[PDB]
Amino acid sequence: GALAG
Amino acid sequence: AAQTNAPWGLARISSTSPGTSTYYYDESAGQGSCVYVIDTGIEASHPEFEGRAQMVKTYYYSSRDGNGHGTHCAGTVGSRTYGVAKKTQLFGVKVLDDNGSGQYSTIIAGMDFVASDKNNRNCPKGVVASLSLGGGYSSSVNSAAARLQSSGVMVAVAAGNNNADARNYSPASEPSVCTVGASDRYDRRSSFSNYGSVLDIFGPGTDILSTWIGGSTRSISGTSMATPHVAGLAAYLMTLGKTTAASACRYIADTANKGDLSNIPFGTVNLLAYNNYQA
Ligand SMILES: [Ca+2]
Repeated sequence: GALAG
Repeated sequence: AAQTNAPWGLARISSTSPGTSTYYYDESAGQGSCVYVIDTGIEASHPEFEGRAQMVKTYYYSSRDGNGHGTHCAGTVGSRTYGVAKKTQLFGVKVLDDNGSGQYSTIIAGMDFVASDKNNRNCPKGVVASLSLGGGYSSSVNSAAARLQSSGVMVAVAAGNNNADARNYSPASEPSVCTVGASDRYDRRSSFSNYGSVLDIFGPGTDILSTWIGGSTRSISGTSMATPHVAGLAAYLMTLGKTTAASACRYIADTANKGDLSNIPFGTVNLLAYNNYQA
């Protein structure tokens, strides 16, 4: 992810 | 089988073109497969799961989803109305707190847990794990995702929502798993979706209607929403015997709609998850 949704 | 007036995302994954409203799928519907949703938990009592969902592990005071995110993702995997694989078994692993946050050590433990726990479960058609989470690059987080995949679980992870190269994010940047970007109903890359060479596939991620806590529904956006579309599709395809956990990501990429998306930067795959259903 990252911010992931 | 056909679901009329389906959420746009479900319709999209069963069509070669945007703008349709029917979700076409094989009636087997992922029966015999199992999907672990590693998130804020799952409201297992929601009528939409029809008793096919259960919490198996929490890393917090309760196993309850006090957030909604996990329930929403689980819904896109396998709820009756909003799910890709409508007869799959759902297992909830709560590694994120009710604010949607979690430490890397906990997320890793959750992945290691799934690798072991699957050996205790009856999942004849195969096992999938859906990880709609992430943060900054971590070799240890990447390693944990790699282990889970290696253990024989189809791992799908969100690319992230920073409109940046996913190489700087984990577990998105782990090459061995299935890294999922997001698209909208007009076949554009979602404005927030991460991109880059590490992406394997795109799924519907903008304005996704699914289940929510308190027995409700809502529409939200993110690569978090695209990931369960791919995870559900994997479970669906494994049940049909078309692919295995080891090669599902490759098979999905191979059989995807190609070149349909706009606003894809050079070096990023132009591939959209597609079920190839023919009655
Ligand atoms: Ca990959």
